[PDB]
Amino acid sequence: FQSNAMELLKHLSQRQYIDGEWVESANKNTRDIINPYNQEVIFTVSEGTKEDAERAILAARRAFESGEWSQETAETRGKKVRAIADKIKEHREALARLETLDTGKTLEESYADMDDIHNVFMYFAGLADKDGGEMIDSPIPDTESKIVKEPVGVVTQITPWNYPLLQASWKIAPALATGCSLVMKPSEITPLTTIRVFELMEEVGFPKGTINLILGAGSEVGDVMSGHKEVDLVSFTGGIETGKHIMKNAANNVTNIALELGGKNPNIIFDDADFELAVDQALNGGYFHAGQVCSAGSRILVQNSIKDKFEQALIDRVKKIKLGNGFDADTEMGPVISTEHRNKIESYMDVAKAEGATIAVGGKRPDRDDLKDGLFFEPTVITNCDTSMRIVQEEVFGPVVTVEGFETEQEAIQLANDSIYGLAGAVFSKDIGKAQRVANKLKLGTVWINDFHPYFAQAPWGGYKQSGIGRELGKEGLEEYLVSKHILTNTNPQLVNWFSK
Amino acid sequence: FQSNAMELLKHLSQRQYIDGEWVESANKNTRDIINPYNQEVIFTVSEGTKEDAERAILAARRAFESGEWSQETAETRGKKVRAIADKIKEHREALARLETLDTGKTLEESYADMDDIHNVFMYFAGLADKDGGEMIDSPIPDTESKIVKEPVGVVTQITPWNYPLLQASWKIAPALATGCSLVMKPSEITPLTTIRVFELMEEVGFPKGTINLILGAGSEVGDVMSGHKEVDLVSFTGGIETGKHIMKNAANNVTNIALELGGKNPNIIFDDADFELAVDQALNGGYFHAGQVCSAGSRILVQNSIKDKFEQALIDRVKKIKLGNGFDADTEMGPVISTEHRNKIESYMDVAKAEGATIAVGGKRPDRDDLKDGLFFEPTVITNCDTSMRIVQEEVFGPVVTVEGFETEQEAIQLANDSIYGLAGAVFSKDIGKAQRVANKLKLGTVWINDFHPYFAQAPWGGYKQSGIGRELGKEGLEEYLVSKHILTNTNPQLVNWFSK
Amino acid sequence: MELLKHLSQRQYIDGEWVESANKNTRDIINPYNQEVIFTVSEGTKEDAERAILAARRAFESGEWSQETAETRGKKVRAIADKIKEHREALARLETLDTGKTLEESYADMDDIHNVFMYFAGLADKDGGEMIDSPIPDTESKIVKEPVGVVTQITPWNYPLLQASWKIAPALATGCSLVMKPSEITPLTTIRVFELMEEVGFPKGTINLILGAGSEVGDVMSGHKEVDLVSFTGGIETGKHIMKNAANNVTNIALELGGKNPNIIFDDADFELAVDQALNGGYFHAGQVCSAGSRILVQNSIKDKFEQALIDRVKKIKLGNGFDADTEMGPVISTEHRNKIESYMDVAKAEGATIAVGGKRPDRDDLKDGLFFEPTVITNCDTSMRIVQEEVFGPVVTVEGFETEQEAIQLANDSIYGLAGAVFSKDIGKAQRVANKLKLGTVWINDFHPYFAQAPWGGYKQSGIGRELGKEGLEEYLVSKHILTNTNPQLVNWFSK
Amino acid sequence: MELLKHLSQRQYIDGEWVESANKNTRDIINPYNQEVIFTVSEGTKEDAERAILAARRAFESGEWSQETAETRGKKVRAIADKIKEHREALARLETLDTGKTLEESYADMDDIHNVFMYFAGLADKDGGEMIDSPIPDTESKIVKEPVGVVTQITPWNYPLLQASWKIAPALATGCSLVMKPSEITPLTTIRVFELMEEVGFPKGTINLILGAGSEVGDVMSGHKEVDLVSFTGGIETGKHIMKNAANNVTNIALELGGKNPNIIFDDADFELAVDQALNGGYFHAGQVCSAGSRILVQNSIKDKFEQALIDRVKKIKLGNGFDADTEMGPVISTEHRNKIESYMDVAKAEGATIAVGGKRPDRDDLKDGLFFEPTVITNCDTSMRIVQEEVFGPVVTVEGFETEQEAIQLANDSIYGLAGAVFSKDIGKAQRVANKLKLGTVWINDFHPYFAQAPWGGYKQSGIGRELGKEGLEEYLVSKHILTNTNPQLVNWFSK
Ligand code: NA
Ligand code: NA
Ligand code: NA
Ligand code: NA
Ligand code: NA
Ligand code: NA
Ligand code: NA
Ligand code: NA
Repeated sequence: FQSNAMELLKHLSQRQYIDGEWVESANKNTRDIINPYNQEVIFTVSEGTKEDAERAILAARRAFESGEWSQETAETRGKKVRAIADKIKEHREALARLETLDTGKTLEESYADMDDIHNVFMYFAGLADKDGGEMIDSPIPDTESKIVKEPVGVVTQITPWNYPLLQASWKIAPALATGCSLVMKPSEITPLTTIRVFELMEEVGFPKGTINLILGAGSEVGDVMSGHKEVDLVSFTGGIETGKHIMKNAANNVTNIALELGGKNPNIIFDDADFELAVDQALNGGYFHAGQVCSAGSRILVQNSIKDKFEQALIDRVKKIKLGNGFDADTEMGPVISTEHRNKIESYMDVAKAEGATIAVGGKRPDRDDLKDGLFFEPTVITNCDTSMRIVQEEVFGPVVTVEGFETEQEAIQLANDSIYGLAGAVFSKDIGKAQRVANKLKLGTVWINDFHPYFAQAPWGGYKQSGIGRELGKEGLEEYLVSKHILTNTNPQLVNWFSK
Repeated sequence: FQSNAMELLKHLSQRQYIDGEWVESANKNTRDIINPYNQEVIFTVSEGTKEDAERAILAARRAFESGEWSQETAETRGKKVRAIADKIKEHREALARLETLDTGKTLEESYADMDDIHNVFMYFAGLADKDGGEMIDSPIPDTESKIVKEPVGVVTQITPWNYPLLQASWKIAPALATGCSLVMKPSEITPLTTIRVFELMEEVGFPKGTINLILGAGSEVGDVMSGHKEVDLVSFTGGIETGKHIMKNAANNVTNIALELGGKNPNIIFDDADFELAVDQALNGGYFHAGQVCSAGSRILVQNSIKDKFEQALIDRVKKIKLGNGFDADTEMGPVISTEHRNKIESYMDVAKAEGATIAVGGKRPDRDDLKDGLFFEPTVITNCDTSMRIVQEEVFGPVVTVEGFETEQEAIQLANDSIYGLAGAVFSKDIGKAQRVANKLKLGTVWINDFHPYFAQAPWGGYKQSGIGRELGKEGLEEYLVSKHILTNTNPQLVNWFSK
Repeated sequence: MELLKHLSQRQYIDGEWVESANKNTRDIINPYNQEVIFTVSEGTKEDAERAILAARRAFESGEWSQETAETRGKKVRAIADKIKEHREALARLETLDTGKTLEESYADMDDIHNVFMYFAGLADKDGGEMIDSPIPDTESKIVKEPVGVVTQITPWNYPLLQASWKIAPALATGCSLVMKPSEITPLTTIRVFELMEEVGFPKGTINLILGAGSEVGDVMSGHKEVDLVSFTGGIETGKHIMKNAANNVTNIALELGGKNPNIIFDDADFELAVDQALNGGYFHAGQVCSAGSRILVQNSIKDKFEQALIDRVKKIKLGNGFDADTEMGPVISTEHRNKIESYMDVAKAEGATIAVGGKRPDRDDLKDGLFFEPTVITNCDTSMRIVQEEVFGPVVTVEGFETEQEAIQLANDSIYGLAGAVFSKDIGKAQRVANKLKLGTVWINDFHPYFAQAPWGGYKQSGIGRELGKEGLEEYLVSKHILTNTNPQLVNWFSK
Repeated sequence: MELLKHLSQRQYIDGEWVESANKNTRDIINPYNQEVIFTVSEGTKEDAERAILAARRAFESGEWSQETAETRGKKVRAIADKIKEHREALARLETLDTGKTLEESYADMDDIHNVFMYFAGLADKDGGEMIDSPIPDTESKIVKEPVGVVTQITPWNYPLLQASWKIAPALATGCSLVMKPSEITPLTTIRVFELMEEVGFPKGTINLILGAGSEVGDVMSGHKEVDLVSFTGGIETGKHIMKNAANNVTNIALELGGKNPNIIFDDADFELAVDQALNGGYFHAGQVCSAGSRILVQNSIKDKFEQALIDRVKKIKLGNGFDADTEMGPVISTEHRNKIESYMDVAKAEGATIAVGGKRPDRDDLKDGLFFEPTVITNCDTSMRIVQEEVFGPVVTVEGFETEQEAIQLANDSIYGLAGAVFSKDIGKAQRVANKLKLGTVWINDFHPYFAQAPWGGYKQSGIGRELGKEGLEEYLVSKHILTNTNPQLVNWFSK
């Protein structure tokens, strides 16, 4: 099943890309990369050092100052970003396969990511030359005032394992479109598609040092990427505790930060929702990508009048979800990403039971022989819980949902907002007026009305509260990579003569 | 001279303003406030505790959630902000006097601040109802996509002693215009105008808890203001080390931060500049507000061909600068702000000499009997220095300039950018083309061509590098107080049927 | 009424109150009783020519055009405060001149205050753009400048309101203007010009021409020094104005009213729909731009709806706008009332039914005024002239529809495209309908609202351009692309 | 030239290549030698009527108008790539039809590629706005919709370039269009329509009408189903078009050329100014929209400047646009050349001096073509018809000025307002001048540049509206304010 993807690795680079060259780690260290479907070592790549990271940041600064890219016309930068987009489409099949091999998600999930990635690059390619800044009506006579937008500078970018190429395209596109130099480091356990995308960008051609790729989770590599004085912006997508640590580091040089740290996304279902649609979308929110996608709906809030019927209907569908190899077209859910992540998920099951919650279905590794070698976990539904519980307040980022009941509209909103997170959520009801009222009160970066999962390049994505700082995608996403400069010219300068002559 | 201002204090409140009430500190502690012209204790105000700060933040959260202000129409919020602006103008004389009394700057400097403050409020009042968000052309058929702008939420705001009411208006105006609730804490040594502005805002009328005022530098008050979980944005203007500490704290709850930490602002003078203008503006950049204003030009870069002549002409003017009471119309420069700040300035003079720099004039406290009781420091020019020196790389924020020579345009730019700062700077030359080239290469939030000092509400202000994060003033400043929410409605929802039925 | 003893009677040209160049005057009438209440100057085309040339001179001097946007904003705001300050008197004068109820005039005054305040705050918010030039070593900018000299012609229904929509952005942007209100309703406009002089503007920046003199209209639309002609009024006059503006390739902005549909589905809040159908049809005797004369109601509830509407129409209280009990005043003039009567003759000839009203009220206290009964025409169809043509009177037609699709097809079957409503508790549907209607403004479960924050204007024959909002400000600006080559090199295309 | 054996000869209406309804045709000429090179259909007003009704039907079906903006963008991009792909052939065909040098045609092709690519990227970037409503419990939005059906008339100087300026935004926004190129220069337009069919659009979304048939122009400007008429060409035709559009209150966008000043101060880079004065006057034989026929030079260097310019003008190499040595081709047609000759007769009658040129070249190889010598007219003034009127030919006038102020006053003394330049090493001054010029585009130390990223169009009689940039996109959109009352309450104004 996976052997065609295994073939691709025969030609994939194993090294870092620093300052126009594929290089090993300064100490020759390496890391084994695994396929989560069978836990087999499938590739070995360089494990970079903090000096490698250092050298990349300084190369990115040197290229920035040269102006080769930063002072290129916006139109031409747009054409190059478009050329990356065209590469993604041209190598769509291989890229989708490489992503399924590395992360375990189904091939159709990977193809959908490859479509999004193409559109992300294409969107930024188009936006690149559309806004150079503003002319201001100066309140001072005989002055000309303008705001010019410049690339922010050297940017470090840390991407997560869920999921590599898609989140990388969110950061890379705007950075290249605006003229920044970047240093990217993907998750130590999933570097395959990122290494491939760097090979393709190298084919498109960028001046030396504009793009650099650091691999691994080496000692203090993160520190250097978040704390180096030549960095102007650190953009991190991943876990909350690392995110916080990254921000503390960025403070040492008063460096701009952008964070996206996941969330406990609510899926609110009223008793006047289209029922079968809500059940369908509750499965999709809970179990696409094994519940590991950023948009996952792990917190179901359902109105008390239909709660029992919704629970039975959901549980009945969950038992039919097909687990298996992501390359097998019959598979509906692949495995979770690592031993460590599967272990955290298991332990949250113990906490659930101990707290009084009911594991209504799932909650364990599956039996079947073809899944035994893999990092599989059964899709899980947890009932009879409430907001005071750890399993409701803490995000597990696995194929697991909790179900809480609510009596009124006001209670739904209150419960949905009762979390430290604020990334995304949905409201299901045929009463659109009501759904709009709810949407307006939810503290969430994105709200879906009668849908679940949609994100796209045209609109910004990001969190309120502990889910993040800043936005990716849209004009706002482009803005994270820009800095504003006010240039004021006194066209008729006269002596002030404040001080005695 | 100062007795009319002393009269105003007879009716000024001495307390904090928390949740619609003027209150003492929870432990009844107080702090003596000084006039830097004579070091006399002129007022005693409450010294708040961390619990006071806590209570204000929670009151601000409660008011935010009630919607009284946050859900008010933008137009009406604009009218109230306009009403504050009108108060400032109506009480312009008293406010200017109170500011000269507290900070020591000349009365004309204070009147100019009062004009700026009126225009800041008036600008935000006008901008308040001009942008509600965007409609997006959704890439998904039968979806409606919109971005709605909401107030960011609870905001804490820490203002500096240089200078109180002006920097406070930069933060307050956009916060009220967008519908946020705020908690402000001015510098412990200059709370007078801030207390007055709160009395005036109370007259305009805001729902209980929308605005709160905390006084002092109490134990952990800053920590609570920067680290409390109910805060959505911390905005701090002040010293670099406190700024960094504030950001590290804000990270504990992944809270948005906005910082403005001063700079080492360059004033580049070419040999084809209008000479007398450049000398005049070099004095203004170096010595307005005793060199303590955010826009101060402490780093003069002058072309080698006119360096000796520029130095003599500058030194000759510096000896004529009139020091004195800020209420005496003859005064051209008042005192520095505190014993501590004057001490730091003295010690930088020792470091200058030890490093080999020449104190060409000034560098000490003045003799005169009418200045003896005050915190006066002579306007100072430091020659024969270079970029490698601490006195050139570190900002003193006093009435002191350094003079370095440069041979070429390329050297001017290089030297000007050779600092950890990036707030503001100027270029003087009759060759406008050249001045534009230089302006485009300087890493600075604001660049003046043939001028020095101008900031205004219509344009954003803030720093590159260690001078800050974010912007104040302009549409950008308003944006710091807003959060974006993507609402996506599927107008024709259909079952996805990904999972087996 | 005492107000009139202090009000000027002259034109305002180049900083001076002046009579007509031939001393001609015109009598102004109170439609409530047809009494002459004031006499004002009736300008000549030479007066109009003189104001245009003055506006142009002031514009060129730069005193207003080169003033800082912030300061222009502060003066527009001072005008707004003067409106609020003189709110009562202004309301009374509008009611005297136009006949609408005192309450209608108060609401106008509140709107006018907000219109001026909106543009005052917008004045200094956009100077243009910096462009990222595709040519290396070039700087590219777009500067927004005031469009220049602007002529403004306002209608009689909301004289002061429509005036503020034009005056506010013109002043905010730095243009010089020449305004001419409806010849039958100049009072509040004269008064607002007094208020403006109190604020103080450079000579020629604002000018007021009065009347309907011979070729005054033509000079305002066809003079070569005009950069923009802004007209709100009748479609025939509008077309003529645009043809004239064409002689100098002059920018035009037109608002020509419309045949505005009121769509009522059977799942609408029934009582609400009846209430809003009345409001749509009869606020200001149906002479307001946002009036909903074309009612479309779903067949399932058509009979119930017609009966309820008609029963309510019979209770509408006609009377003096100054009396607290009046719910609808008289129509504006003899000619307009005659037009409304002609339109009733067309309805009859086409075979429609006058379910109620259709004539002048009989009552004694109403005898002397220009009153017309609120009227409902039933049993008509889209092919009839009374459905296709707008009368701008206290009259509504009622047609039925079977489906959503049929309601859209009928509502879009007219030459107009200004505004309309959809009433339905199914918000999903109301939105589908609103996205398909060719109207500048669509209301979902409401009727009439307009405000400074959002643009207003028509698709199709209801206009060209927009007023209010940022788009409204933009009619008064022009873009200039200044491109600077920072490293100019010889091209050497032609042999040396 | 071989290219022509494969090129269509018909119109393109409602997804089909069709002849004229009366089978009439017209002969197309190569201005280099006046040979008939192709024969195409000559449409009737009925054909035009049919395309409009087809564009309207397709627009209403929603196949293109309701397609996602992102997908519309991708198809506009595929058109752009087809331009680059067929760059050589297209350049050769433009040169064949218009006579300009192969190098001029290549630059056009590069520009056209960038125009399409710009709008392709702009398509999905702005859907409208959310408004913060001043009314509580209301949601207010402004949705931007395609304007509808658009008629587009392009000129003969840059047929394909001017076509791309109109086609690109129309397609990007979702409009349906009907285009009619200049009757004497249809070749590249026909070819671009073939390219578009290869990309594939819904039937009726694009339509091509050919010729100058009787009342074809009038139907394109006056038909009631048109929402926007976009015309680039002569000022008289433009005015007539606007008067016609007025009959249905139709939006107009006009670009009518101009009398573009080239201002040369005595502190300009002298050699640069001479070089750019030549370029401004004689690129495309001075028939391009951005041509600088009116030279204003400071008196201090006027004599030196005139002599240098004239000496260079004598060396300009006229010839076949396909030969690498040619620097200027022939003028477009017999009529236009005759107009240029008439204008030389006016210069003489007014007493001006033909310093050089002013007639047809005498040489053998040029005998058969529509050649006109590059010409310089000296000793003229602003009061003369030759200074005030534009000929769009290879001719420039030279006038002197004493001061900055006098240069501004002279440059603005014309009925036009399209583009101009200022040359001076004193950038401060050049900027003062540029801010005072009433021109849509001002170049500082350059001449000619225009690009997709910035708007282009005229003040005064040079146009209404703008093309290129965001403002260009906006002519093809219309705003709709949808206001939703989320808590509707009865008003109860009328007694229950
Ligand atoms: Na892996
Ligand atoms: Na946050
Ligand atoms: Na003090
Ligand atoms: Na920074
Ligand atoms: Na009516
Ligand atoms: Na129209
Ligand atoms: Na010409
Ligand atoms: Na015009």
